[PDB]
Amino acid sequence: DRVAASTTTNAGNLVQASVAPTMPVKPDFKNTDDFLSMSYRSTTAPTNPTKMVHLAHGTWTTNQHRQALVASITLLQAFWPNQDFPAWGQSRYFAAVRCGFHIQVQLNVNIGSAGCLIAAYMPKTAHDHMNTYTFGSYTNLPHVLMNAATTSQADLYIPYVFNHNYARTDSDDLGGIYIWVWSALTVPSGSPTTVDVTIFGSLLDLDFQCPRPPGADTVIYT
Amino acid sequence: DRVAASTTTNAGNLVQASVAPTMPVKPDFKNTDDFLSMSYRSTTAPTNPTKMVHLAHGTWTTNQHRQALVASITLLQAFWPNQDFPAWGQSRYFAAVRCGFHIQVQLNVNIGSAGCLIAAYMPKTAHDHMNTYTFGSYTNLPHVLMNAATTSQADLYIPYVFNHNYARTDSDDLGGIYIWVWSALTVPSGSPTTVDVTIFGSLLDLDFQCPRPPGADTVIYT
Amino acid sequence: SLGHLRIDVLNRLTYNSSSPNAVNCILQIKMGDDAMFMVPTTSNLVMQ
Amino acid sequence: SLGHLRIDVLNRLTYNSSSPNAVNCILQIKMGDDAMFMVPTTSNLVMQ
Amino acid sequence: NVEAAQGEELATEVGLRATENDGSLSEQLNMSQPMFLNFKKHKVNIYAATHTKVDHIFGRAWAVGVFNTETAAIQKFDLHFPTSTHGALSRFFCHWTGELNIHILNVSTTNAFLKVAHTWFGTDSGIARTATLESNGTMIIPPNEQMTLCVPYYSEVPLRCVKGSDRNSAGLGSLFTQAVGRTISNRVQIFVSFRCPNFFFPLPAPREATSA
Repeated sequence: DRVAASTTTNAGNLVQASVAPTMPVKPDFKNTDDFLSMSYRSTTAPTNPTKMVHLAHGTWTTNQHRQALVASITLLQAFWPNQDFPAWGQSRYFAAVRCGFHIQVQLNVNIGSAGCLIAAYMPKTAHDHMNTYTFGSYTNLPHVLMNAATTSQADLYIPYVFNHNYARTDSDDLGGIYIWVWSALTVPSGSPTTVDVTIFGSLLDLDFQCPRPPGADTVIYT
Repeated sequence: DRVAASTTTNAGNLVQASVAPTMPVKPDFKNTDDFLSMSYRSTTAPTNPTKMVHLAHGTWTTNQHRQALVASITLLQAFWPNQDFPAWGQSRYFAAVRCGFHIQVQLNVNIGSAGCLIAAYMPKTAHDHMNTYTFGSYTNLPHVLMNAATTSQADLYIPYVFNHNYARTDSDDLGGIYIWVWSALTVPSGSPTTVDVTIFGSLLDLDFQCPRPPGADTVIYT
Repeated sequence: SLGHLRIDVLNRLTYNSSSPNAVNCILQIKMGDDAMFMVPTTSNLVMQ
Repeated sequence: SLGHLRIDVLNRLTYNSSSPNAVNCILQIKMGDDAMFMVPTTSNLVMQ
Repeated sequence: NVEAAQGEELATEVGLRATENDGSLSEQLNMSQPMFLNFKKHKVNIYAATHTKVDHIFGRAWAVGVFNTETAAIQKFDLHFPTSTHGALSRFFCHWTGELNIHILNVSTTNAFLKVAHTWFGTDSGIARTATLESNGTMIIPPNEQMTLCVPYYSEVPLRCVKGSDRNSAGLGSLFTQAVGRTISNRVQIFVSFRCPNFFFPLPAPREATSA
């Protein structure tokens, strides 16, 4: 009949006049199941939000000139805009993100077409103003050029880059990848005009902090 | 320009005609932030659903006789009936539960009252029928008696016990804790009549498996 | 049911003048490495 | 002036039926390995 | 397993504490604050120096008083402990002893020398000692110029108390000045900064006075 404390993750329990616990006869608390009824690895559940997901496809046609914008992605708000995405449910609690980013631009061009899209990365405080930047210089950014011919995929890794130490989930704070027309495509006839572009993203180095009520926004850095 | 494969958790990506990846100049991909803007441990997020939560309080008065039921908890459906609970968001994806259980029955009796409630544990296939069981024998179950006087808290640990190997989240499959009146309470005057009972639960040995669409149910064992 | 498999378009087929308009595809279920079968039993079917 | 660069045809573009008629090209000036800059000085331009 | 933790001995660590037994008030300083499964207590120094340390914080001076002086007559100017500034952080302590800097700033339209002298005892030591301030530690300040001169601690009371306004032992001093060189509109501004202060004994946090 003494003081018993109990602590799990955030919550904690300080009890007085405790009673010794009970357990069923011959208990076995080993978590894993052997033999296995599931082939998956038991670390799946926490790992799951890291899964790579289709993101914001766009359609790039003839008519669009240079400097035009094919598609747009707001980076940090991109992985859970809806309830459908895997990282949503667990991001609907914790209010901050230290996470790094992995985005793989998928593209398919029918052989015999020529032109280029550029996949760049613009952080938020940069993204605030397009009007300042010369177009010819966008290659200063972390980026990858994509040739129509002989490029299936463009793999670019983005480390966390932002002013404040931690960034708010529900906002745009990480900025986002914007895909621009480096040169117009050239189509011989007959060919399908629209060349579909799908930005197939991912996420790595998962982090969350600073609990909040499920639906409510909270200010942190400002 | 070769074959590049990419695999994270469940998803995987098989690319042809790949391009070597890019990264910003002098990248540092170390996840943690030193110095720290947050005192929390970075393992918080996956651990979070294990947090102990208030569960289904009940009110035990004079009038209720013996064998009466103070409060009822359906074990596995108990930790995420609503969106508010911490384990909900991450259980709204994965469809199976191997998890073990930790439940601490909280109770407060004004000194000078006498009586007992019993905290038992009934698995589902047992719970199907109350009518079969003699009351005087419920102590065969894994349980803890609770004396009115000199018991603050009752700590009982329940290992996973169920027919099928894995159990469905959204259902009652683990059965549940039911709290019964072992003897009527005896109140001198004046005293508050109602003695409030709150079952303050928790969860341990977290497990999830078998992905499903977010809102849809899926059969597994039956 | 063993569950759905869905096949959708990330990027539409891009056809050339020297290239076909639409392609024909085929699904095949290969049984796994570790797959056991159990407890033999008769069925009502004939010739199989 | 830093001097002309001229771009002329040795062999005309040969286009196929499945191939584009004319291609779009781009020049880029990358600064060299050893290139120093000297003696900083103001200018009349704004925002640059 | 990983998530859960248990008692019953260490419930002290999880934050249950009896306030009725505090030991000494300073014994609470040694107390290890409670922590759950996940919290990381780490002392992270962003700056090499510490702004929290007593030595550093009162290094920054603070402005007490401004007055123009058109008259060669000796000026009585009394120094209270700081109010309405970061100096008011010193309001937690009664007893204080240490030498203190005085930064005076001379502004003269017409060229004028001005003199500074400090006396811990007031105008009256029981005799009028203000007859001439030359002998009491005078330090002469050139026109349109300023100096850092610091005053040593001379007091018949080993410990000054911050709170009280009583001229005898309470104040941190009383400041004397006079202009020379037949001038007017010689304006001064004077700054007081402590050096290696010693603060003794605490007090509760003082009320903000709206009514004064």
